[PDB]
Amino acid sequence: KIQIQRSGHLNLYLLLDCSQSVSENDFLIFKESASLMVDRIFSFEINVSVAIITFASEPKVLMSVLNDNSRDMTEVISSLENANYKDHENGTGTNTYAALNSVYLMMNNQMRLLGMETMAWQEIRHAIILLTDGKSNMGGSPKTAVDHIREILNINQKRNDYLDIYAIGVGKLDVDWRELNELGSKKDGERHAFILQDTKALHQVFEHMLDVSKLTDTICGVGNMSANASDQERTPWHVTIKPKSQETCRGALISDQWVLTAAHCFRDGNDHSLWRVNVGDPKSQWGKEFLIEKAVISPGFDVFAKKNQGILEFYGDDIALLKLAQKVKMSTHARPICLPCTMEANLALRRPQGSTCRDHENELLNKQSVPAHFVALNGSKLNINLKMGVEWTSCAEVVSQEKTMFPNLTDVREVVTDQFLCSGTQEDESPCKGEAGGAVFLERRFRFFQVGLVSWGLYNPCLGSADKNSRKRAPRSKVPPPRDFHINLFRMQPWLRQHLGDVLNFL
Amino acid sequence: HVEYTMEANEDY
Amino acid sequence: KITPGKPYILTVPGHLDEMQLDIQARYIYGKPVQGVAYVRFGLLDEDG
Amino acid sequence: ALEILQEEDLIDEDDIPVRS
Amino acid sequence: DHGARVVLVAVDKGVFVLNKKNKLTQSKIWDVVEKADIGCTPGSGKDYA
Amino acid sequence: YPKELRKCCEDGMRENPMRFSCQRRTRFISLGEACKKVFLDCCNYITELRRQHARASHLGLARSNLDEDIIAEENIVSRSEFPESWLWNVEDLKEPPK
Amino acid sequence: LRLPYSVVRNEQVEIRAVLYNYRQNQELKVRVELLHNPAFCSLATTKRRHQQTVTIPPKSSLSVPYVIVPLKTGLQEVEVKAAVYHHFISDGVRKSLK
Amino acid sequence: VQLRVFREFHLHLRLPMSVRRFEQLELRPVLYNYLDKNLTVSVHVSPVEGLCLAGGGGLAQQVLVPAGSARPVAFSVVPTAAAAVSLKVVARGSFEF
Amino acid sequence: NGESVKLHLETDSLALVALGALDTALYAAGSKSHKPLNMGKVFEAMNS
Amino acid sequence: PETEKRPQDAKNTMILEICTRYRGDQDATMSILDISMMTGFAPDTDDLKQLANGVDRYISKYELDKAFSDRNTLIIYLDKVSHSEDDCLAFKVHQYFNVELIQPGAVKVYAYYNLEESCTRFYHPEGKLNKLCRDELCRCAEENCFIQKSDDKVTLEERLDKACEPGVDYVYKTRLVKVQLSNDFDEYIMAIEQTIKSGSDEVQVGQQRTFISPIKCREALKLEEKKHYLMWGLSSDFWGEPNLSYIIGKDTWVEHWPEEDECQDEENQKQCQDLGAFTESMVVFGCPN
Amino acid sequence: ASATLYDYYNPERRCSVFYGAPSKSRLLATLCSAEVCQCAEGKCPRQR
Amino acid sequence: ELVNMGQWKIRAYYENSPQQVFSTEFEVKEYVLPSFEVIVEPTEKFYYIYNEKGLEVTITARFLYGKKVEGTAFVIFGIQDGEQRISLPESLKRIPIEDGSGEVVLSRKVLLDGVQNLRAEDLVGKSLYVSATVILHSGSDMVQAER
Ligand SMILES: *[C@@H]1O[C@H](CO)[C@@H](O)[C@H](O)[C@H]1NC(C)=O
Ligand SMILES: *[C@@H]1O[C@H](CO)[C@@H](O)[C@H](O)[C@H]1NC(C)=O
Ligand SMILES: *[C@@H]1O[C@H](CO)[C@@H](O)[C@H](O)[C@H]1NC(C)=O
Ligand SMILES: *[C@@H]1O[C@H](CO)[C@@H](O)[C@H](O)[C@H]1NC(C)=O
Ligand SMILES: *[C@@H]1O[C@H](CO)[C@@H](O)[C@H](O)[C@H]1NC(C)=O
Repeated sequence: KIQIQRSGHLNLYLLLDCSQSVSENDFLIFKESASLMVDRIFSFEINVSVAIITFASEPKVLMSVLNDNSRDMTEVISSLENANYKDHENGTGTNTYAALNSVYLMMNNQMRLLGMETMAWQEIRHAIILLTDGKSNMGGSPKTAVDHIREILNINQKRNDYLDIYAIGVGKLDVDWRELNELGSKKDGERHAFILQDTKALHQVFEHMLDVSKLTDTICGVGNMSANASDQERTPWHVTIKPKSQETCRGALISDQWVLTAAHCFRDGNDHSLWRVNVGDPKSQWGKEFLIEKAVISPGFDVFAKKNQGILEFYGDDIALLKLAQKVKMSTHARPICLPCTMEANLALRRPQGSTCRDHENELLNKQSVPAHFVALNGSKLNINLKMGVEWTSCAEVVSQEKTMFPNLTDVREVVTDQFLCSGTQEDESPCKGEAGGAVFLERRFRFFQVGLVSWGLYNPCLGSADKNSRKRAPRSKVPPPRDFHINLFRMQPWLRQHLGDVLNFL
Repeated sequence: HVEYTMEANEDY
Repeated sequence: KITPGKPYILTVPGHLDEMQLDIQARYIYGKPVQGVAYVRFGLLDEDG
Repeated sequence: ALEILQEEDLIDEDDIPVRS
Repeated sequence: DHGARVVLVAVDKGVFVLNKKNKLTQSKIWDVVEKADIGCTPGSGKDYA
Repeated sequence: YPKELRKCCEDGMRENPMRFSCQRRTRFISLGEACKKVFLDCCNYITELRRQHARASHLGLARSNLDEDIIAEENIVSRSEFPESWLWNVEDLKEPPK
Repeated sequence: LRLPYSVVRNEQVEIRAVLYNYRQNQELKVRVELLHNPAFCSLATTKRRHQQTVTIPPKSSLSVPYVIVPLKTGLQEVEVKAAVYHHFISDGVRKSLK
Repeated sequence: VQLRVFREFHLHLRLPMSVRRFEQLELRPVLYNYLDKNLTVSVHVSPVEGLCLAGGGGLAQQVLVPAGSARPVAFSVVPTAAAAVSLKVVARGSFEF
Repeated sequence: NGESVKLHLETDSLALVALGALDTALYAAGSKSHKPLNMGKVFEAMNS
Repeated sequence: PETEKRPQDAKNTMILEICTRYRGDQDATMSILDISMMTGFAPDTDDLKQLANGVDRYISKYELDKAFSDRNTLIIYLDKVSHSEDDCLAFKVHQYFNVELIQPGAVKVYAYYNLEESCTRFYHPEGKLNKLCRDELCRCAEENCFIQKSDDKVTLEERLDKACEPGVDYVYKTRLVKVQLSNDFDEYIMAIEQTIKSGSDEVQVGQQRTFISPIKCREALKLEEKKHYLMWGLSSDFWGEPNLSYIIGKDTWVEHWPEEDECQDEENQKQCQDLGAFTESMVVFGCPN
Repeated sequence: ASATLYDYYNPERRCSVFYGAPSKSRLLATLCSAEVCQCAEGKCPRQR
Repeated sequence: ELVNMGQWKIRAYYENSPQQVFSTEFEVKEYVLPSFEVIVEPTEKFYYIYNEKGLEVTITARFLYGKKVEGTAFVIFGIQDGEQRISLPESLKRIPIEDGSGEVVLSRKVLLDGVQNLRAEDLVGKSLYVSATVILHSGSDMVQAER
């Protein structure tokens, strides 16, 4: 397993087969797989050094770990992009020994530099990922080179975790399972050699090929992405508010000790005692319960303020903050969620230093139909489409049809303030009753950002009490079309900053 | 006489 | 474990009592042991 | 083969925990 | 004891616990016997008589 | 309320499934006029109170689940069903005593 | 095995089998099976028996639904056989449906 | 506090303290079957570098353990490694049991 | 093997419980009995 | 109207409302409601306890335990029934097992000391939808009311062989008059067009008969208004003692006779001539075996 | 397979001997020369 | 199936001397069966007014088949002046039942401030009561206990 932690260095050596035994399409599969792997690894913003060595009858080095540019994602991506399949026409044999000896030469050159006795070299871990069919027909047995690799790093029983050799064969090409198993490192409780069919399965397997368990710093957005993980692992920021043994409103962790939730959950309660926030826990499946010490309600929120004018309910300024009385120990089951208009969101998007949230708004909501997700009652993740631009104008018009609740004309300027986002149109799901406050997030560069929280809607698909899982479907003839809404976080920056200026670092 | 299965190392 | 019938033998000239032993074999986890017990006898003085 | 042989109808061998 | 007659009954132990008010026990039997003693003063009297 | 009138008012607040206004429900009370008066007063009071509560703190578009309150009732009854007893047989010991 | 009291002939009813795991921190891997009965055509036809492998979370229970449509009258037996993996437990429950 | 553990069907392996390299030895894992049902299992040792197994390494031996009984399986092995090895023996039963 | 066991400790005040779990086959391996520290040794220590 | 408090196992909750009145001059001395309930349904005991034990005391007492050899029954002891106005009571019934093609339940009110005065009514929750149509499950249910032939690849030789087997005692070619679909058994009134052979039942051309089919076979039959069909069946498939109704059994054949104007299409000319030849052969030549 | 013979009074005085099938050898075949003792177990090739 | 509900008795006496009758009594009761059993009891058998530690109560829950219960219990105390229960609102607490046993303490200050009486001795003879509501963590099963 490729260990992830804040201490040390991770030298990644990606070897790609470039022989006659792999065709051009298989080489494209290998290249896109390596691109995906190098993209995912850099998402954790750790110290990583990546070296690309496409190998054939002779070993050709495309980028050097010793080179100081190995700590840049775009440079490595561009260097891998310039790989050529025809560069090895003179020699089309598979020479695994050449690649392994090139890796050994790189490692020895690094060892001579900076001094072997220095702890900086001692704390370096290695990970060699070979994408090949394994049929190495010349140059010598891989065992000699592997033993040489072990001896240079003196990989004993105690230091067995400092060298990981993988052998992943992805594509239609025939793969000898025995050879791939022999090439991969032999460890007691994990698999190091795989055979696959496409790149999505490789993404899943690579998601299993890491362990963020040793990482416990306050990083936002980072979360699992494999489909075989628990529902809480995929959305660690999901926390829940329990008034009295009931499971009413959801939330999102925005810091070590803060939670952001809708303000209409705390309608008729000022006794913060007996209120418990359920937070995911690595051990128990029901989570650990925390106590809230300060609940802040937006002063501009008043449901019945426009009652006389004809607006039965107006959900403006529907936002609240919670401060747990105890610090949440970050783990693999609970991590914050990236909020925009802050330094960490800028860092997670790999944007220039001199950025402003005016650019963040366009970067994160450029499309006229931006995909987004929110968490269901049972913990699953659903899909919606936030609509901006001219497409937003048609959205609010549908509310005017619902004159049974507000008899007035109810145009966009009156009921649907600019603070709300569309959803629920065409092939889009709608939240049930009991999902208010749940983050409406979106994924960018393998990192999750929050761009709003559920506020209200026009149809509850959980009215039928079949189960907590079954969800009704709105009939096509259902007179009010489903048209949900979510408070937009960007418009609420003036309220956010003065309440969280010290906790975070806003732009 | 002893009876073996999938052991006899003589081909053909 | 070898357990004598009585922890003593009466060597009084009037009579000599019966000499009977029970040998028990037991796995560490509790279940009994199937096997063959081979026992040998002899005299032993306080010297050794 | 004096008796029958139940080959490849056995457990997966991957679900059997290893005690070490 | 040899030649005795033994009688059994099995109970849930959920009703046995709440039966603390009165149970059939040897102490209760001997107390019932002790309630019919000829003499009642514990250990002494004013005279020899 | 007095001890004897507590039962008359306790059943005056719970809502029957037939959706009957307590003016009509009072016709079924086979007791004195004091019980009828207490029943009617309690029912009207709780009806208005719960109507106000459901008008104020219930929203059809809230998307937040309605608050639930633990009943915290009285008159709790202890367990009374336990598995039946068995082994109702007598035996005489007749083996040679040791 | 949860059954209705009595199911009328030619009525489609979803009987279920609820498996309870009482281990504190262990996860059972049961292989439930529905035996074929001539009276009603279960999802298990005579040619192939119906078997499902289900994993029960610790201190929890899992419900396996089955659909049976009865085309005969009287009292007939509904049997499900469950075998646990690595725990030797082969408990199976048989009930009578009217 | 005595606290006993049990499996009701397990493999027991008892290796010697140490063995000279190139010197043939015999492993005798024993299957214990304390279940109430007569069984049948297949036992094989996972091949590993440094061990010169018999037959190549991947072969398995069919052995049946009656109810409440034990059975040993012999595996001749000559360890040709240098320092140490980690040998694993796997017994797999039928789908019926 | 691998089960989770709930171990309860109870005292009358704050105390430093010194725990230790030992195999039982060690006693069988040992040629001679080696009794552990029990209350008899403590009582002998106090009255010595 | 609202879920409110529901048992964990209960899938859905419904409210059963009963209103009864005595048509006589004076109130009934004592009356009893016997309520027979559908499959998987159980009443909400809290509502019944509130009705009985409460101060109002709408019902004297309720009893959920009886013989009820067929289906679960609830007995409610009414002290009296008011003749002036309807006496109404309602309570909640919960379903624990989901069911399709559910049969109706019965409610019977009778005076105890005079059992002559009783009234019975049936209630059923408000085409039909199933829950198990699959590769094999949809076939065992539909295995009845038909023959094993799929009515798509019917050959002339097979039809001739299976037409008048000694088990078969009547073959008819009729037309559908109307479809009277009901809760438990569907009524199909067939107008007889021509009888190829006659058995123990005598009919004439132009007469009408009625066929009764189970509800589960409604989709398999998929009969239509004003259409022609051919049916042959056993000797004992007559139900009337007057009505002379017939039952679509396991040995009853049903073939949709194409209309005369539609016989000229490609998908119907291949079958119209075969049906005509079969009918003429059995009308004139009879059955060789 | 194996065959051991212990001494009754002193079981530590044993003698273990390997024996083979009615036609095979008593020891696993192995190519041994000086330090290296490469294994030679498996199948033997054919003359194609 | 239909008998008088109360306290039945069994009377036995020798025919010769009917003046001496030996009696044992039982109860008939009505069918009751909760989801699980919960026991609420304090550590002590009383309350001492000048005891600063307060009144500590141990809530215990276990299923009918032996295994323990893990959930949340809502406990509320209350004074009782003869027959009137002046329930204490500030003493409502929420506690987690882990391993199957919980613990809740009523502070002396809360009890003294509940009755707005400056004299602590005035509470002598006013017995307290505890009401607990245990809620399972898996489903929605709820049972109630009192002491
Ligand atoms: C990563 O490398 C940088 C640059 O050498 C160093 O300052 C930093 O401490 C390292 N660790 C982390 C966790 O960023
Ligand atoms: C995910 O789990 C399933 C079984 O639920 C298994 O078949 C599959 O291989 C797993 N996927 C990966 C990528 O390990
Ligand atoms: C994702 O989840 C899997 C399954 O729990 C876990 O083993 C793996 O380490 C995770 N990968 C990450 C967090 O990158
Ligand atoms: C969770 O609920 C959603 C509601 O749409 C459902 O689609 C999904 O299958 C459920 N996921 C589960 C039960 O894992
Ligand atoms: C197992 O083996 C014994 C002989 O060892 C045989 O008699 C028996 O029938 C088998 N089955 C059992 C005990 O169930």
